[PDB]
Amino acid sequence: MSKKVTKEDVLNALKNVIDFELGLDVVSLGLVYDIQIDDQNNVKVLMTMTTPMCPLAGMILSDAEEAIKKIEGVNNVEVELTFDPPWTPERMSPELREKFGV
Repeated sequence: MSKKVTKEDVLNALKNVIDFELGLDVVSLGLVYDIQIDDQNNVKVLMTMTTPMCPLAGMILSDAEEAIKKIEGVNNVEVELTFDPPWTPERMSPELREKFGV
């Protein structure tokens, strides 16, 4: 547009970040619930993890945020961590439900 980031870009930016445990990106894992961007390019996301575990959780949070702040428009970054709801293991490719055993 001019200086107006969108959820479309935020997803496609996040497709870069791959969790060294899993070997897929967060859009592949389908994690991301909401994505809203204000007129002030406050990129806000309701992204969550699968589990409150991970192998290096904090680093993975910061890696998603890394891709998000690399959008060159992304003035501010309102990364919530909504851990309350049950994510969904079938969000991944169906090939990987076969692979992992879901």
